[PDB]
Amino acid sequence: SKEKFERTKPHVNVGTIGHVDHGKTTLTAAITTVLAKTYGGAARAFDQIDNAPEEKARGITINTSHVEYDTPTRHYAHVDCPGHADYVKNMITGAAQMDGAILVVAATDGPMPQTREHILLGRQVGVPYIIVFLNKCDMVDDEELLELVEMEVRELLSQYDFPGDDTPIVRGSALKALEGDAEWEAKILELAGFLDSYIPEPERAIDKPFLLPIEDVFSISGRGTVVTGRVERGIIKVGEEVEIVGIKETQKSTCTGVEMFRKLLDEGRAGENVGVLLRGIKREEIERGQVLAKPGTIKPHTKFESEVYILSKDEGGRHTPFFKGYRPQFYFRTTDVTGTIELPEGVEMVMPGDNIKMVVTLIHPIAMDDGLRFAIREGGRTVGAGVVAKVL
Amino acid sequence: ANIKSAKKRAIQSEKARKHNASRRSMMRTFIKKVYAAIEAGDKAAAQKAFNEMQPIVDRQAAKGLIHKNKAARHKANLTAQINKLA
Amino acid sequence: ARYLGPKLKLSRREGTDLFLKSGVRAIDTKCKIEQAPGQHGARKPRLSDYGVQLREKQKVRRIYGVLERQFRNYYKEAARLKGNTGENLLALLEGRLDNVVYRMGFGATRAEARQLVSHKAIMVNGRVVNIASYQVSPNDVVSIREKAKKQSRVKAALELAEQREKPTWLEVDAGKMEGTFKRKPERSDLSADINEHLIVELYSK
RNA sequence: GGCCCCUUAGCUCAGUGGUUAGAGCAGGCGACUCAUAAUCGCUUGGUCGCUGGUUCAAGUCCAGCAGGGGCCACCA
RNA sequence: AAAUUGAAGAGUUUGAUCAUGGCUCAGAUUGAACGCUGGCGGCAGGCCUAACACAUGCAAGUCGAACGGUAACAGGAAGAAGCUUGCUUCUUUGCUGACGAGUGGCGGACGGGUGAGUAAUGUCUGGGAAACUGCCUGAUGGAGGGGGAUAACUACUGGAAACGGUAGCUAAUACCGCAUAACGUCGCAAGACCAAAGAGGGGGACCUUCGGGCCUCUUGCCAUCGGAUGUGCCCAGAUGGGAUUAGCUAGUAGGUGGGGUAACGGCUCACCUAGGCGACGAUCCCUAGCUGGUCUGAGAGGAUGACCAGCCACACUGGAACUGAGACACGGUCCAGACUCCUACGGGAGGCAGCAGUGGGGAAUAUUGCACAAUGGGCGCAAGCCUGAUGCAGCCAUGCCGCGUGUAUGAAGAAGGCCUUCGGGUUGUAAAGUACUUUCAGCGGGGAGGAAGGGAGUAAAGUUAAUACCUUUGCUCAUUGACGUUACCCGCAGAAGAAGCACCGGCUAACUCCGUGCCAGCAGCCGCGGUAAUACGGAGGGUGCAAGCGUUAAUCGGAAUUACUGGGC
Ligand SMILES: Nc1nc2c(ncn2[C@@H]2O[C@H](COP(=O)(O)OP(=O)(O)CP(=O)(O)O)[C@@H](O)[C@H]2O)c(=O)[nH]1
Ligand SMILES: *C(=O)[C@@H](N)[C@@H](C)CC
Ligand SMILES: [Mg+2]
Ligand SMILES: [Mg+2]
Ligand SMILES: [Mg+2]
Ligand SMILES: [Mg+2]
Ligand SMILES: [Mg+2]
Ligand SMILES: [Mg+2]
Ligand SMILES: [Mg+2]
Ligand SMILES: [Mg+2]
Ligand SMILES: [Mg+2]
Ligand SMILES: [Mg+2]
Ligand SMILES: [Mg+2]
Ligand SMILES: [Mg+2]
Ligand SMILES: [Mg+2]
Ligand SMILES: [Mg+2]
Ligand SMILES: [Mg+2]
Ligand SMILES: [Mg+2]
Ligand SMILES: [Mg+2]
Ligand SMILES: [Mg+2]
Ligand SMILES: [Mg+2]
Ligand SMILES: [Mg+2]
Ligand SMILES: [Mg+2]
Ligand SMILES: [Mg+2]
Ligand SMILES: [Mg+2]
Ligand SMILES: [Mg+2]
Ligand SMILES: [Mg+2]
Ligand SMILES: [Mg+2]
Ligand SMILES: [Mg+2]
Ligand SMILES: [Mg+2]
Ligand SMILES: [Mg+2]
Ligand SMILES: [Mg+2]
Ligand SMILES: [Mg+2]
Ligand SMILES: [Mg+2]
Ligand SMILES: [Mg+2]
Ligand SMILES: [Mg+2]
Ligand SMILES: [Mg+2]
Ligand SMILES: [Mg+2]
Ligand SMILES: [Mg+2]
Ligand SMILES: [Mg+2]
Ligand SMILES: [Mg+2]
Ligand SMILES: [Mg+2]
Ligand SMILES: [Mg+2]
Ligand SMILES: [Mg+2]
Ligand SMILES: [Mg+2]
Ligand SMILES: [Mg+2]
Ligand SMILES: [Mg+2]
Ligand SMILES: [Mg+2]
Ligand SMILES: [Mg+2]
Ligand SMILES: [Mg+2]
Ligand SMILES: [Mg+2]
Ligand SMILES: [Mg+2]
Ligand SMILES: [Mg+2]
Ligand SMILES: [Mg+2]
Ligand SMILES: [Mg+2]
Ligand SMILES: [Mg+2]
Ligand SMILES: [Mg+2]
Ligand SMILES: [Mg+2]
Ligand SMILES: [Mg+2]
Ligand SMILES: [Mg+2]
Ligand SMILES: [Mg+2]
Ligand SMILES: [Mg+2]
Ligand SMILES: [Mg+2]
Ligand SMILES: [Mg+2]
Ligand SMILES: [Mg+2]
Ligand SMILES: [Mg+2]
Ligand SMILES: [Mg+2]
Ligand SMILES: [Mg+2]
Ligand SMILES: [Mg+2]
Ligand SMILES: [Mg+2]
Ligand SMILES: [Mg+2]
Ligand SMILES: [Mg+2]
Ligand SMILES: [Mg+2]
Ligand SMILES: [Mg+2]
Ligand SMILES: [Mg+2]
Repeated sequence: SKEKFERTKPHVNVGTIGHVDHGKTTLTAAITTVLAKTYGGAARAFDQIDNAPEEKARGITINTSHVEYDTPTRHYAHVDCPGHADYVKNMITGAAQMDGAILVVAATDGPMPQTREHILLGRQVGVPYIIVFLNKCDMVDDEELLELVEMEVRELLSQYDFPGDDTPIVRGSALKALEGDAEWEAKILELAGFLDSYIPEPERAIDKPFLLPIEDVFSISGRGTVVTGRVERGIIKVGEEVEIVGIKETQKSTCTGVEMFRKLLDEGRAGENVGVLLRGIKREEIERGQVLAKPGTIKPHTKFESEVYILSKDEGGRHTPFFKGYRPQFYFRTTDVTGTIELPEGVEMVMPGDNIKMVVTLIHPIAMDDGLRFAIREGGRTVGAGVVAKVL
Repeated sequence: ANIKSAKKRAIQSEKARKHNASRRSMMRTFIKKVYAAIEAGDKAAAQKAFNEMQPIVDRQAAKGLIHKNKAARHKANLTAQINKLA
Repeated sequence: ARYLGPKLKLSRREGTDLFLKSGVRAIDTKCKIEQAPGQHGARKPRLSDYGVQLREKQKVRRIYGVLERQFRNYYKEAARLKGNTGENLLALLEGRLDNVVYRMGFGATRAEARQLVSHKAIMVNGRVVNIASYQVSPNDVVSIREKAKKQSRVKAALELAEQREKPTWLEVDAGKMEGTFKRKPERSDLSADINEHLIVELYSK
């Protein structure tokens, strides 16, 4: 064996979104290929990402995938997300840790239903910035319908409060860039430059109690259970003692190893995407959605009241009110839980697009504190978002 | 062998085996020469074969290849049978 | 590992004063000694042999403030010795440190002496001993450390002590605050209100 | 993480969108008994697993979830 | 002096009785597990099941004072820039300390793990004769003179790798004859035969090609006979169950001769005789490591073999030998098999029942830690190097033991719960209020023992030609601790940070109110519940234990209920 990971540049998290078959995985491979060719050592091929057998058979993406690269100013961890309407939970889990996304739109198709759905979910989850990349420009050679696609993308972005008239758009083709055509390879570097310039340096809070949301669990032969995720705040050191707080009953453990892209570390700070090795934990004792925290800092709760907004038409939303006994799903961090609703006394019918003070009870406890943001969804439809007000 | 002291022992043991085999072969050759001379029936040939044999077993015992009791056993048996015949 | 509840209840249930308060006041003004504790107090039992043996054992244990495991160890020791089991058991209870500290008028109660011994205020032969069950041998000198000669508790206890029958096996000097054994007490030196044969019959079942 | 099955009264089961969702075995009350079984006279019952859509009309048609069963992956 | 002080019953068959005879309870113990609860410390213990399959890092090396040598390092020397004229740079040199690889010696057969197989080829108690034995130790002797090779190295060359091949050259305590030989071996005697190796320190005088000879000291080398330690072999007695297993045996029992072994022997062969074992249990089947000891019991007995110590057997499965004083060899070799791998497709590699760790099985069992400071072990003259043995630390109320969670006073017999004969009773000196204390936990400051030795110098006595080297005895001078922020002591603030579980019909310590109504439910055994339940569920009160308390599983006792002590038809 194992080498060591050295810290020399600011670290950023990015990823890809868009409609199905618009060229996300091809772009993900092309970026690493071109950058490693100029400088670096990534060289991560196409079948090295879509590696599971069902992915290779049906030729799609089911999971999310992590790659790494670096321009001589930054160090990027990149997340590739699925694009199908019935893999949305994985995309939400992946996009909950984005510092900024890349929206892939094919010039042949234009914006599509999944493009709009991804834009809306990026709004409701809290992605700060979006870069647009226009793909398959080798196919379309006309310079008139490209204007139409660019315009439509612009008002689609603007309708969801993203800055439309100011966001940058890049033309190119990922297939030709990956093959090796020197003409199209310049567009990859233009995208990299915009990625270096448009996205500022975010703030990392490293003076707070440690907290890590769990998103994926592995069993490493000879070593044990490993949990991966992005450190929300604080610092974790090898030998320190941690608490597994979540929808089961609370557990105690110790940290015995930290790694980042299979490279040995000694402590992980805020903003990194690391795997932590626990001591004496079985693999069915743990699961996605729990929290790995400093002991005696955060606590689980089930019943709480909140302030919330409901979406409307031309936004997905609902075309019908709801009443008592309503049971939608609430998304917290990297988790979704069904909950029962209680409206305030009076105001029974709920208009599609108003604010409201509601009380809700969950079926499982969640590590919770005031001022926590969440989303509300059911049946493939996003319906609103709220802020945890008071916890009982 | 995965320790850098057993490999040397293996090499040395193989060499020592190859060394001991020839000495044992020669000693057995002379012993069976005496036995054949007895079997034929002549008495002088057996006596001279025994006189040629005796130093070989003495020296080979002295070098650690066999034991003193083995050499004494060979000498005793051969002397008894040689003096038995006429 | 100590009893920290109401104390007059124990004497009420045993139907006999256990010397478990200071003695400044007659216990008639403090509790209704004639009644057993609780709602069904005036009611009377008809004890069996098990009941009387158990009550006797509990009374001795509450007098000396010892729990069941260590009392059982005391009985095993006394049975191992050469003599009478009851005599050995009573002499063995009479030799622990806090009982001796109380018995020569340094604490008002056994819990007083317990806290005096536990808080490093007592020496045996010029050495600090911090343990209550410490067996004390003949010709030992028990004293209060110089640092602890200024509390009012000790002289209040000393003034409560001389209005009580003097033990015949301890020698005490109140001015210097010293005490010395001569030897262990005999059966005739202790109260005859205790039948140890019930103890033996309970533990030698 | 992915895919596929089941959930009608206390129990075992009918019921293919037209408006009090039914059958049997069990159960409830009154007369007799200290109380029952048996004999006589009257009989009440469901969150159609939950939430939301489509339809004039939903147990039935369309989605998400809860509980249980069965196949298949991924390995800082 | 002492080494002993030892034996208890109860419930349940009947309308009631006496007997017989089973079932159940009161005690002690555990490698325990589960439920509820949980302050600190000392000493111990911790995969009983799958002898299942195992990623990664460690668990066995050392000697230059046996040897040729120089890959690395540092010194010394000779040429060598520059100036602070040689300050500083570079190059050639095994000349010195040291030392990677190579020949040689010793160790790797010890130490550590596991209990699969094994009813006797094993273990325990007591005896015997036909044998070997490294290192350690005693006595008496010897220690002369020659030879031919080879690794490393040089040149060429095969292969992906592991690993080879061809040709030159060299050293030794590596290897092989000769000489000499006795108390050694063979033989009645006469006679015949067998071995060996050098290195290290110092030096006055004498010859030195001037390397050494010479003197002295230390350690090693060969033979023979002893001692001590270890190992091989033989005999007798004892060491589970089944007769619904009664017959078993052909190298089988004995004899003669040849061979074999360190040694006796059917150990092995050829031939001769017809024997050998068995109801005192042979043969066959099932289960199982043995002991000192451990639990229980008044004793006699019964059950058992986890930790510690003695013995045995095994090392992925099945066979076999080689090297050696010792192995048919846990981290060695060869062959075959099933699995897991690398490959350029020709061929290669592996074995956690060592210490940590993973998956799986289970009701259930721990850290991929620190140090060689102490004891012990391997090599070395020593300094020293190696040691998952060992010494310590982490986790776990698993067990035993110790301590704490305050102490005295306090009637208004307060509020509030509960019962009530509506008068009162009870929780209860309990609480509050008042006055004291500071153990343990928290903070700051001091501070033992585990350490003996090893190094340098000096002095004296030994030795000898020698005041030199070496050895022994004293003294002096600087140092060696993983645990570790040690045990312990001193100070500071403040009652401040610290109590639960089972039970209350009889057996068996401890009683009332409400709800329900043979329903919901309880139960170790007798047995409760059908509309006035001390037995169900809640509440108030009480009893027993206590950082633990209950339940389940397992053994002995009670059981004189397998009866020898000690019963019956
Ligand atoms: N001509 C052309 N073809 C392209 C380009 N990018 C992708 N493709 C083609 O589209 C096919 C699918 O593209 P892919 O990158 O898998 O799309 P995707 O977004 O990952 C689909 P999913 O949402 O399931 O992950 C590829 O096989 C590739 O040949 C492009 O820039 N030009
Ligand atoms: C591995 O643990 C790390 N490189 C990623 C996978 C964590 C999201
Ligand atoms: Mg398409
Ligand atoms: Mg397309
Ligand atoms: Mg994709
Ligand atoms: Mg497709
Ligand atoms: Mg299309
Ligand atoms: Mg000769
Ligand atoms: Mg205790
Ligand atoms: Mg009637
Ligand atoms: Mg009966
Ligand atoms: Mg009856
Ligand atoms: Mg019975
Ligand atoms: Mg019992
Ligand atoms: Mg428990
Ligand atoms: Mg195991
Ligand atoms: Mg085992
Ligand atoms: Mg070397
Ligand atoms: Mg061990
Ligand atoms: Mg061993
Ligand atoms: Mg076994
Ligand atoms: Mg054992
Ligand atoms: Mg035997
Ligand atoms: Mg030569
Ligand atoms: Mg030659
Ligand atoms: Mg030569
Ligand atoms: Mg001899
Ligand atoms: Mg002889
Ligand atoms: Mg002779
Ligand atoms: Mg002679
Ligand atoms: Mg001769
Ligand atoms: Mg000779
Ligand atoms: Mg010679
Ligand atoms: Mg010698
Ligand atoms: Mg010798
Ligand atoms: Mg010899
Ligand atoms: Mg001997
Ligand atoms: Mg012996
Ligand atoms: Mg024969
Ligand atoms: Mg013979
Ligand atoms: Mg013979
Ligand atoms: Mg067995
Ligand atoms: Mg023994
Ligand atoms: Mg008995
Ligand atoms: Mg005993
Ligand atoms: Mg044992
Ligand atoms: Mg056991
Ligand atoms: Mg064991
Ligand atoms: Mg083996
Ligand atoms: Mg195996
Ligand atoms: Mg194995
Ligand atoms: Mg084998
Ligand atoms: Mg041999
Ligand atoms: Mg031996
Ligand atoms: Mg070995
Ligand atoms: Mg061994
Ligand atoms: Mg091994
Ligand atoms: Mg292990
Ligand atoms: Mg093994
Ligand atoms: Mg399991
Ligand atoms: Mg389990
Ligand atoms: Mg370690
Ligand atoms: Mg090592
Ligand atoms: Mg160990
Ligand atoms: Mg403890
Ligand atoms: Mg430390
Ligand atoms: Mg009673
Ligand atoms: Mg009960
Ligand atoms: Mg009632
Ligand atoms: Mg009644
Ligand atoms: Mg029992
Ligand atoms: Mg008996
Ligand atoms: Mg019994
Ligand atoms: Mg009899
Ligand atoms: Mg009888």
